[PDB]
Amino acid sequence: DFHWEEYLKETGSISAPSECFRQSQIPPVNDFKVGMKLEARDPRNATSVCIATVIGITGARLRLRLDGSDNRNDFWRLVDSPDIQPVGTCEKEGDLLQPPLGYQMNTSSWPMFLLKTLNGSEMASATLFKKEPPKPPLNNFKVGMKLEAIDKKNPYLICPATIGDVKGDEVHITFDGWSGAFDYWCKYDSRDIFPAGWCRLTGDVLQPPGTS
Repeated sequence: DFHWEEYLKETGSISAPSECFRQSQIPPVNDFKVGMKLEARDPRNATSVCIATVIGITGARLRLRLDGSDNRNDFWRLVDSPDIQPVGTCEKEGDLLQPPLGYQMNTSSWPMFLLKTLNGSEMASATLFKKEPPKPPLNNFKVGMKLEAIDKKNPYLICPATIGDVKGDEVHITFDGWSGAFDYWCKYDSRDIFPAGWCRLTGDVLQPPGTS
């Protein structure tokens, strides 16, 4: 099994301090249940908020699917992500819920599909949406530091990664044991990167380093 304390000694490296990340020192608890409804910004259309159903639970993350669309574009969001909110938030903020990109019906049917889908469903209580963590004021990451990062090619996977480079407010995430094809640059305050030990603390799944 994988253990950071041992891996760090094996690779002769150190893990990035938790203060470097925009993640809560004490991870948020996940009280959501599969089947619950909520609002989520369309991963394929940021300007649109759609109705989403919880398909799965993993650690402090939710596997979501936009109601009215197929099951081939599911995405993962932390319970304290600003991209998810309780039903009713969109309108309360003066916006209008949008059909998902990939909606299987005619746009005009959206109004009734909405009531239908939300009818007799369990709306995730606001109590389930945890407080957003504070943003570290500066990028404190240093090249070589290790962490846990989401493989954006396979979002369900969180893997051992290293800060390959630092440029201003950006960091170059590289995946231990895998080809550069999975690497990516992101803002230091990205919600897709976590301090070593995050998966263990949240009950999520941390992939072992690549065997290639």
